[PDB]
Amino acid sequence: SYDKVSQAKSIIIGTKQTVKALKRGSVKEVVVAKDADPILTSSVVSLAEDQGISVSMVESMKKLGKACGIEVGAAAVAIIL
RNA sequence: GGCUUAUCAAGAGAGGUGGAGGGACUGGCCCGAUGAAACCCGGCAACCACUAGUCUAGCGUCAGCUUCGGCUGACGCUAGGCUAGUGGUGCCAAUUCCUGCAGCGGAAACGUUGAAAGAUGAGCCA
Ligand SMILES: C[S@@+](CC[C@H](N)C(=O)[O-])C[C@H]1O[C@@H](n2cnc3c(N)ncnc32)[C@H](O)[C@@H]1O
Ligand SMILES: [Mg+2]
Ligand SMILES: [Mg+2]
Ligand SMILES: [Mg+2]
Ligand SMILES: [Mg+2]
Ligand SMILES: [Mg+2]
Ligand SMILES: [Mg+2]
Ligand SMILES: [Mg+2]
Ligand SMILES: [Mg+2]
Ligand SMILES: [Mg+2]
Ligand SMILES: [Mg+2]
Ligand SMILES: [Mg+2]
Ligand SMILES: [Mg+2]
Ligand SMILES: [Mg+2]
Repeated sequence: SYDKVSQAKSIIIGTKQTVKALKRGSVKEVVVAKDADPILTSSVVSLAEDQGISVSMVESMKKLGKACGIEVGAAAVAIIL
């Protein structure tokens, strides 16, 4: 649901900075795009699942970025709340 | 900050940190969360100073040679070029990424001349 993202108050964009947000429990939910390189995605589904944080999935990384205000596409987005 | 001048069609880490924009302006078109700027490391390059080493020439002192005018050698100095380090910069996607004023070749794509406007160094002025 790109809506949940386009509606979220605060959020982090991109894999690196998200994994970093997961590493401090500030994250409420995590959205990751299927079409993105798996080596990059599974990186977050693991840290996410292992922590017991909900993980949602969206078809495109180019639409995900659009939902964040970025103009280039994001592999994953953390929702800080 | 400005003026003068030189250069700008090559080269340079799938890097660390970092977090949202960058490519001067211009109209584009590129680059960016698969990570922009900045900082650091690393590299390219050789513009300024210095340090050597190297080559060249004139010159000198000694030394051989002399087909006797003159060559050759070491060494020293002066001068210059090259390379290698220091220190100072600069630079590390797309020709100065393309257009910006005026032309050139070509059938077009494309290539290209000079400016304009920038960028960097050096020397002055602030
Ligand atoms: C295009 S500009 C800038 C070049 C840039 N610094 C480079 O290394 O690619 C060319 C001028 O930069 C100056 N410059 C300063 N540092 C330089 C360097 N390391 N290598 C070449 N040029 C340099 C020179 O005066 C030269 O004429
Ligand atoms: Mg100023
Ligand atoms: Mg000016
Ligand atoms: Mg030219
Ligand atoms: Mg980088
Ligand atoms: Mg911040
Ligand atoms: Mg990074
Ligand atoms: Mg050499
Ligand atoms: Mg680099
Ligand atoms: Mg024209
Ligand atoms: Mg013509
Ligand atoms: Mg056309
Ligand atoms: Mg043209
Ligand atoms: Mg000019």
